[PDB]
Amino acid sequence: DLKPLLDNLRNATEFWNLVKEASATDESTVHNRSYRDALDWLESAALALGDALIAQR
Amino acid sequence: LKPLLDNLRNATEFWNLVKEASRSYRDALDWLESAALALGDALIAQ
Amino acid sequence: DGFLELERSSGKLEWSAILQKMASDLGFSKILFGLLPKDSQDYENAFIVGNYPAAWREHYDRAGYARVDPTVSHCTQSVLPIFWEPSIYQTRKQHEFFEEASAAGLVYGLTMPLHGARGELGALSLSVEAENRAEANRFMESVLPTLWMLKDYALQSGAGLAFEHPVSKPVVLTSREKEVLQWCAIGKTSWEISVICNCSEANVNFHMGNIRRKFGVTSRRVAAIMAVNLGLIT
Ligand SMILES: CCCCCCCCCC(=O)CC(=O)N[C@H]1CCOC1=O
Repeated sequence: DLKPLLDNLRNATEFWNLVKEASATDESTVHNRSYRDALDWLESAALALGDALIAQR
Repeated sequence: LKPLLDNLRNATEFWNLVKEASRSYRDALDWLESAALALGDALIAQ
Repeated sequence: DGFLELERSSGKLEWSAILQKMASDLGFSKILFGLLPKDSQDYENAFIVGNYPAAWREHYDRAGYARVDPTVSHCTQSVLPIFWEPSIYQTRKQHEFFEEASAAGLVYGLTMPLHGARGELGALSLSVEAENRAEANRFMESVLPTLWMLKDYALQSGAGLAFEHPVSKPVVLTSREKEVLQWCAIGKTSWEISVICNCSEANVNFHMGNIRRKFGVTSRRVAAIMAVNLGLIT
């Protein structure tokens, strides 16, 4: 059923990579609280998807 | 065009067992994190 | 039973790193996993990984120590372990071989012969650091059944990835990634990392997430081993 739970994680990954190369320049540059945001988004985006397939049969 | 929920499910199956009986916290989370970055990265196709 | 971590491997050196990991978690410091095709018996150009000291490994091959080593001779005609007691070194060269192996820190240990379902032949050797032989053997008999199960798991998953040749692209790490991973390798917890580099705990959890995917692995302890293996850190 749920095909929109993947682009949730994809945008969680695109946010991850944006913070990545923004941090690759120098960590000075990036708001220290977006690190946590990239992490908890990825965790909650992927917890909500893996728990969609475990119910599948 | 490959299935990569295998890892996520297997990383979650563990992630829900690591605290099934309510030590290996980060290990089970580390699996999930890059098992999700793996598929997440590949989900930008075309 | 935790052995499953091996057959989920990206390739040769994630697998080689997981093998060293489990072998270290049991109590052995140095290990070697050798394997050969079905009826190749030239022990040169074999699939050999592990964490034997690189100085000793290069010397072992240039001296052709495979035809004098009493362990690999044993693996060609038996499927039971052989322990590195002085009894197995009988010839003039085996004694010279033995004294050189101890100089590389390989004084105590054992070798488990490997025989794959398709004809593979190899060895799985583990060395232990103890103060004396009596203390070493009490520990080796302590873990022998677990070790016996390990050699058959390492050969099933190993035989599938050993003779594959998918050239893995190189991996380069930032200035900060190598330092944050350097501390992870020597067992620093992620919070302990934050206070040394004057960053946030999520800053290192974020970094290691990039480090694990750059190596193609799913655990940071495994990625830290592959870094020292390739010489990229320490
Ligand atoms: C059974 C053939 C496997 C491939 C042959 C080469 C593998 C490497 C041989 C080897 O290292 C045996 C070994 O573990 N020697 C130890 C044992 C005692 O001191 C050593 O150097």
